[PDB]
Amino acid sequence: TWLSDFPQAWAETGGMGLAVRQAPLIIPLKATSTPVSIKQYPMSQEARLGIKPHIQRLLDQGILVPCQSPWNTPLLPVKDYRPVQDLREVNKRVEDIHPTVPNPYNLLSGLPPSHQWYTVLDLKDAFFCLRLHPTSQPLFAFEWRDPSGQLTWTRLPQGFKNSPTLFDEALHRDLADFRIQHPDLILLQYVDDLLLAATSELDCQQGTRALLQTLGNLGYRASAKKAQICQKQVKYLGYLLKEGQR
DNA sequence: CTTATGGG
DNA sequence: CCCATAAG
Repeated sequence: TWLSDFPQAWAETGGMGLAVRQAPLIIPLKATSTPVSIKQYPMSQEARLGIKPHIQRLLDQGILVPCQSPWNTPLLPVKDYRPVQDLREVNKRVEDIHPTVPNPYNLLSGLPPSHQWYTVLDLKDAFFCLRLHPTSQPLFAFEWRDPSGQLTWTRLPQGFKNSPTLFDEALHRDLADFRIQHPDLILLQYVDDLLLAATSELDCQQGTRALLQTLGNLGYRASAKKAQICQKQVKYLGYLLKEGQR
């Protein structure tokens, strides 16, 4: 199977990712920023029990760690429960970066009619593959209690305004060589959503093999369940790609 | 939860 | 102004 041939590349069989070639990210603050500590709105037991197993998994994974920080932002008390951190006051204090992720419309414009064999992959827990420098970790702290202390992220967090752009730029750096090694393939990147396009089913199969091997080696993980491999018809970024249309 | 937005 | 809505 595509599964069995590339155990390392799939989130299902390769374990949590970690982009080993990428330096831990340092997040520069605006020139006048100082830490803000927003109190945690009391959370119901129902919400707390719902959130708890997720927090424990992240701690087990090393993705969350205990800390003491002058920064604090709230977790949503009503967030099936998944914890959602309100990072808006942190976002306001972080220096802006240029938005380099192309809009899907423009991204798709670089897909030639010559290449009508497609593979679509989405990377699982993409942001969590990027390490955060210890100096930047305290920025993202929140409170956690089991009826008290803070935890923070050791990886690029959800809800942080620059995560999509920083991830897209990091993956571009990591996939630069693949592009050079396969000049006859088309590779479109939209943060964690990838489209590989080839001239033939054969080229697409071989290209897809190489891309999975490369992604796996670099520490990224693709969803095997959602993968669309070597089809002439795929769903990518809300479009149906068919017969060179869309 | 809080808050930014804008139709009505 | 009010609010439904969306989003962190």
